[PDB]
Amino acid sequence: LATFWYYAKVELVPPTPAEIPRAIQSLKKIVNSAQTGSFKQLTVKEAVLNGLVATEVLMWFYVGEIIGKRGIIGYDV
Amino acid sequence: ARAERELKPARIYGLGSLALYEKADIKGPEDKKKHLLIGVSSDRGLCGAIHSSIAKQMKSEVATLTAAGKEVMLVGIGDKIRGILYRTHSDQFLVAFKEVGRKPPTFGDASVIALELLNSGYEFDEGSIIFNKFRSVISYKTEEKPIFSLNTVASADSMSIYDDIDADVLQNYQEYNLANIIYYSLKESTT
Amino acid sequence: LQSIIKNIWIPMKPYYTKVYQEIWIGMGLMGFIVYKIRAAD
Amino acid sequence: EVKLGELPSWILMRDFSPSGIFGAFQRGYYRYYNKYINVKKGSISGITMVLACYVLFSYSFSYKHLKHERLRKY
Amino acid sequence: NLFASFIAPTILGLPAAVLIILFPPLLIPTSKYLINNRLITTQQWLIKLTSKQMMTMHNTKGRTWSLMLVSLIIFIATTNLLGLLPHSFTPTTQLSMNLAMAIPLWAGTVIMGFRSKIKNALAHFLPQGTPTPLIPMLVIIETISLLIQPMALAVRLTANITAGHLLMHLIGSATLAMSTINLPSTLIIFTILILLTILEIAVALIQAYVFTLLVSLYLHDNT
Amino acid sequence: DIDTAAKFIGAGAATVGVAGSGAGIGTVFGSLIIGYARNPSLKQQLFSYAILGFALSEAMGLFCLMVAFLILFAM
Amino acid sequence: DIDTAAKFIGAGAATVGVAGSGAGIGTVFGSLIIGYARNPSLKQQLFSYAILGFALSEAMGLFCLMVAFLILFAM
Amino acid sequence: DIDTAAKFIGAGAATVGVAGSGAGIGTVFGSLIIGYARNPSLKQQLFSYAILGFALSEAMGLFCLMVAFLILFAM
Amino acid sequence: DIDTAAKFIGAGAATVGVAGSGAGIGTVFGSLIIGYARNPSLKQQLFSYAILGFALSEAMGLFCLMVAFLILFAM
Amino acid sequence: DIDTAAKFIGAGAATVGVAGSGAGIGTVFGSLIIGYARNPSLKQQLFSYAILGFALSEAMGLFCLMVAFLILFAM
Amino acid sequence: DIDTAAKFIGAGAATVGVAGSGAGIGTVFGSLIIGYARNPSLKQQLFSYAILGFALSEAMGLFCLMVAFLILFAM
Amino acid sequence: DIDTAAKFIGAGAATVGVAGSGAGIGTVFGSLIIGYARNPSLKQQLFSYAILGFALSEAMGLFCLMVAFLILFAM
Amino acid sequence: DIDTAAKFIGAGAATVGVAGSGAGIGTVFGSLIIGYARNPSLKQQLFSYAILGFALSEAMGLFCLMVAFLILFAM
Amino acid sequence: QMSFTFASPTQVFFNGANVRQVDVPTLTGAFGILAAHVPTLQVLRPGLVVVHAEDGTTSKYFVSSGSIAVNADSSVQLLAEEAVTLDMLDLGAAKANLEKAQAELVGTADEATRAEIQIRIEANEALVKALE
Amino acid sequence: VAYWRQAGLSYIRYSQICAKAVRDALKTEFKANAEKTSGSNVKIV
Amino acid sequence: VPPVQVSPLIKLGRYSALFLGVAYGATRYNYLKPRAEEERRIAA
Amino acid sequence: PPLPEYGGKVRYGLIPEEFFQFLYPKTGVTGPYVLGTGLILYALSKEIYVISAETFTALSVLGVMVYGIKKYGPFVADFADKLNEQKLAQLEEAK
Amino acid sequence: MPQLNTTVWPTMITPMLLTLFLITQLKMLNTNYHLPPS
Amino acid sequence: IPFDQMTIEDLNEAFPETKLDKKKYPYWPHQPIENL
Repeated sequence: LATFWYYAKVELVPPTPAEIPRAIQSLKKIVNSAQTGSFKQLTVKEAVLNGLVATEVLMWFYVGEIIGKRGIIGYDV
Repeated sequence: ARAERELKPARIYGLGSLALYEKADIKGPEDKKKHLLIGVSSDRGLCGAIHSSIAKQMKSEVATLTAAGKEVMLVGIGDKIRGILYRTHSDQFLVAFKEVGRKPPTFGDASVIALELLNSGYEFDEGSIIFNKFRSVISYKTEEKPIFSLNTVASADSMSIYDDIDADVLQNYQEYNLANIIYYSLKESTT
Repeated sequence: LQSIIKNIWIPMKPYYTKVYQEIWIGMGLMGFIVYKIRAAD
Repeated sequence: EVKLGELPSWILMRDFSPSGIFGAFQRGYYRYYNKYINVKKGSISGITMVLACYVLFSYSFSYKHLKHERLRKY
Repeated sequence: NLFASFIAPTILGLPAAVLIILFPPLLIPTSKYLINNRLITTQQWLIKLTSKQMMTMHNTKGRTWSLMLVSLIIFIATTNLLGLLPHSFTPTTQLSMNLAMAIPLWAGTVIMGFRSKIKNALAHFLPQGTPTPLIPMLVIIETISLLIQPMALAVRLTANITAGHLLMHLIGSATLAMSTINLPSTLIIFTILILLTILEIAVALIQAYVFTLLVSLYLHDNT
Repeated sequence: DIDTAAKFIGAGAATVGVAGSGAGIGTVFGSLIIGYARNPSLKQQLFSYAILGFALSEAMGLFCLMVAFLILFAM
Repeated sequence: DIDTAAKFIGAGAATVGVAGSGAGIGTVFGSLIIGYARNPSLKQQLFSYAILGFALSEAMGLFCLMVAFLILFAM
Repeated sequence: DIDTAAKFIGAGAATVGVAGSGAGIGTVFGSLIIGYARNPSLKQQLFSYAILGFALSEAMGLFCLMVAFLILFAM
Repeated sequence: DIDTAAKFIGAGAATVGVAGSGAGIGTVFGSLIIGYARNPSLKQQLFSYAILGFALSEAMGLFCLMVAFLILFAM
Repeated sequence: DIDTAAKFIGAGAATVGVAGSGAGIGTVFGSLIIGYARNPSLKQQLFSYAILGFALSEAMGLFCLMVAFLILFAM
Repeated sequence: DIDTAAKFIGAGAATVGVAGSGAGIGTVFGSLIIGYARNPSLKQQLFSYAILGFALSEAMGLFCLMVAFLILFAM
Repeated sequence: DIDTAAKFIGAGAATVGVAGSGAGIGTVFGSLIIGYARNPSLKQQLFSYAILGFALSEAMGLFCLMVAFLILFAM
Repeated sequence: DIDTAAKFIGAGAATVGVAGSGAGIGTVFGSLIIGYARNPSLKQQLFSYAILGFALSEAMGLFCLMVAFLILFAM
Repeated sequence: QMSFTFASPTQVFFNGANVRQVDVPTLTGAFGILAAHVPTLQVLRPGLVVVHAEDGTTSKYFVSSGSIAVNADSSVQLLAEEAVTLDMLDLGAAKANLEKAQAELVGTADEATRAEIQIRIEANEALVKALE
Repeated sequence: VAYWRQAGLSYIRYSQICAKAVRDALKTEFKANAEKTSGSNVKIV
Repeated sequence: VPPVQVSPLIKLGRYSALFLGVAYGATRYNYLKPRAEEERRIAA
Repeated sequence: PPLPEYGGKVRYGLIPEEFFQFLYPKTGVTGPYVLGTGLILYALSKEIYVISAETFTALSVLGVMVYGIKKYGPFVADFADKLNEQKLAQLEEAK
Repeated sequence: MPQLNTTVWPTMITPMLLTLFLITQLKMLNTNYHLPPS
Repeated sequence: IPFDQMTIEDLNEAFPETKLDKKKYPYWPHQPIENL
């Protein structure tokens, strides 16, 4: 009912223009790990967790595609 | 004393047994030849005019039926009636019973009497029972009730309105009512 | 050959040897019928 | 066990024999059974999860017939 | 197109029908314990009730088939029940499995009735009080009946379950084609589909019990 | 074309088979009436049996309609 | 044309299926008569059941008529 | 012409459907006989129910005849 | 010619509809037997009802034969 | 000769109508069994009624056969 | 030839008429069961009546088969 | 070819005749239920009669199937 | 082509034969209702018999459907 | 409209009472009687007897044998030889006597004695089934 | 016609056996009094 | 239960991917519409 | 060995609380739910889950299953428990 | 009708026998009902 | 041992009456169906 918005105001909100430095900080962390090749230390539990978050943002992209074509089931044309 | 207390439910039950033949109005066959006559009394004496009344009614009805050619068979529930009737009426006699009066009559007594009336090979075309209907501590009256055979109840016209009726259910009902009327007579004659 | 015929064949022996014998004859008949079907097809 | 190990030789270290994979499936079955079914005051969810995985497996092999009833064309 | 749910399922080229037929026993765990969880409790209760409802009429020789008949009813019931799940393959819709379940059991029954019992076995082809001028005909009857008992078994499963399933499919299609048209009619068709699903559950259970009871009656006729 | 024509004819034929389920439902509910007139205290249970019978009888009828449409549209 | 001809034939065929609902209604109301003759005090309730049975039986019949018209006009 | 021919065939087919109303009327009046033999005092009321049943059964039959003529003359 | 042929076919079809009146007469007289075995004193009245039922059942049958001849000779 | 062909078809159709008399004779004699099991003393009279019913039921059946031959030979 | 096919069709049609004798035999033996459950002492006599009924019912059925073969081989 | 076509049609027709044996088996086992509810002590003997009836009814049905195949394969 | 057309017609015809199993199931469960209203203590056993009857009746019906598909797909 | 009379050789349960329904275990099956029920007369077998009073309450008794008569004036007479309220019976004695009677049945060989054994058997079976 | 009628019994005997079996299944709190109120003492001569 | 603020990289990825998805959906819609209509016309 | 008294805490009878408590650290509470919603939308948009008659048969069987559970779940549960307690009482009585 | 495709017929016959006659019966044999105590 | 950690074999050891007579009845359910 109304608890969904109670949580969404925390986590389902656009990122404020103040926290993008921390976003690119985490991005530079992960690209440093890719540069050194140290991602082998990440035990596969956290690797699976990161893969799940990646599929989550990929589903976000796909919901963007389905809202950007004004149709749910495939391309209406 | 106690019999006047045990009579009320016995009266209700016995008269409820005979409510059918009163509502359906079974009239009995006035053309048949075989007749059964049960007389209810006790084994004890000093009763006054009980056994004398029962014997007088049994003798009168035996005479009235034999005058019409009907072959009568007699039954006496009690030793007094058998003793009073055995001399003058010995050829006309089927079964007698004993040990009545010392203990109050129960439905076991009636079930017995009915059984040994049915396992006798005497298919009676009709019957009567003679007892002493109790009216008050001073007054009683020798009354008589009918006993219909299977063919009387089955061949009656007014029995056409009754349902799921065949010869088997009528046989069972007639046997149970023989027991019921014997029990009713036994409960009325002990007062 | 251990724990197979210990858990699969010992309990089923009284049934596979004496009780289901006519069942085995019927299975032979069924295989014969299925083969005669799949032949003419 | 996995979710803790980070070595690819583990993939070779495992017993890929008939008895090996048989014991693996049996261990998984007994783990599931003891976690969800082999408990007093148990739930129906321990069976509904199996039924849901079975419906997924059923939709898997029926996709080769279900891709011929596609609504769109792309 | 329409019968794509009765075609032998293949996943990655392998005959998944093997796994689909091997699954139903996986839903009946067993335990050496004396007091165990709710699933095995209810399942043991149901197995006892079924054994009592089926095996009571038999003599001591017929009650040796108790394992076989309880196993048969459990297998057929679980297969028919799992067959109601979406996109599932129901191996009792196949004439193969039903024929291979019906011919062996009926044939073993009649063979165990002919091995011993042979005089009473040949006598059962004639009712007791049959009149003389009707003796011969009423012999050519029974045998053909006795010859169509296995068929009538297998078909009675197949042609039932299949039909049921196909029905639930066709009506379903209706709902789909009715989605973009009158909505109250869509809801009415969907309620029809729900009632039909309930009927199909009842028919799955009843068909299992029917197959098992007919095999049991054949067995009692020869024991 | 002869295919559409015979599809119509076969649909009508397969539809004829609903008469038996009509008669069966009639018999089921008439017997229900009789059995309830005999032992009304069992009413609920009787009704249960009635429903079961109905479900099966009309089931057969629906099978007929199945074939009817299976000839009219699916071919 | 053969399509109209077979439409007539299939309409007649599908119409044949009303005989079963006729017989079912006959059975329902005959049983109602019998059950009311045994326990008239339940009359109203009996009639209720009768109506229910009728509704279902004729329902099947109407289904038949459905197919009849579905072949006669809708095609 | 094929239209007249199939009109004859479909009229015969639709006419076949009077058998069910024949059987239903038979059942209704047989049950009436039985129920009157059981409780003759309800005779009149029983007859009433009988009539009702008849009216419905033959109604279905007339529907069949309807379609028969609807194919034989109205087309 | 196709008209005579379909006239034969439709006459046979419309004739099929006498089966229901056969079954209805069977039911009527069987119920008459039962009800007379139950209350023979009502015999005459029972027979009366029987006749009535028969008259109606066979009536339907005759209607069928009507259509049969109406297709065989009147057209 | 489409005429001979349709004569065969219509003869078969008109022959179909003996099923109702078969069922009616079955019902008559089953009811006779029941009514005799109830009141065996009326046996003879019951049998009489049975015969009557049979005579009428099979009569209808013969009518069907009539039409069958009336299409097979008389035309 | 149309004359060599219509024989097949008419044989099938005339064969349809065995359903009534099937139903009649079913009714006869069911009533026999009921009447024997009522009065088992009459068993033999009951069975006699049963046989008679059967003989007549199946007789009608055989008549149907008669016509079937009379169209299939004798023509 | 017309021969194969009419073979299909006649096979379907001859198959129609199993409805009567279906109804007869239904009647037999329903009567068995009733007669066992009346006198359960005769159960075994009752079942015997039931089997007999079944054997005959389905026999007729098989005869129908006979003709069906006799037209479908043997010709 | 005439083969597909007659396959449709024969499938519809063979499907017609489910009416008898519909009526038989109706009769079985109606008798079950009656016999349970008479002797409810035998309920379970009665139900057993009912199931048996059902199994056989619907069996015949399935046979009909068998032939239906045997003409519709297997040829 | 229905005047009930339920009685025993020594006890009167009802007497001209106005009840709405009465269930009885007739030798030819069970049935429930209401007002204006078709007139009938039957003999009973061991079983329950449920009497529904107009207030919607049900009294349950157990009758061994006797007779029932529904009359044209909606007057019902139910006379039982031994009528006992349910709480006066116990299940263990019923089951034990049933087992004894079954044993004596498998043991006996004479026809009439076997019939009496069977009668007592069914009596005890109805006892157990009616109790619980 | 029940089985015991074929055996030669009578509804008096059936009723006796049934009432006896119902009296035996009484709890001992009532069994003595119920056997007393329903016993038989008559003797045939 | 107290909610938890998602890491900023995850939210930025979410919303950037969402906007890229809207853009890609519009682009492919406009790209497929002409060929779709042309094949619909050429089929007849 | 005695049996534990409770199972695995499955939400909606399909997903155990392990998944939600494992995804809670990085994506909060609505994380798993929005992941599932995105998965469903991507499935029924890219024609991974084709819509057909099986869709509505699936909805009907799922509705019947959920209704049967929600209706006769307490009955079956306390019935199994009562069977166990009856057996335990009988056994302890025989001790 | 795919039910008449006699090519995949063994694939249906073989596991059923492995399931109806061995596995399910081996699970039934482990369903033992002991005698009630005194 | 409490009755919730006891095996049917352990119960047969504690109460030798509860054993199933695998000699008079070798086939499942190792006992007559009425006692089941």
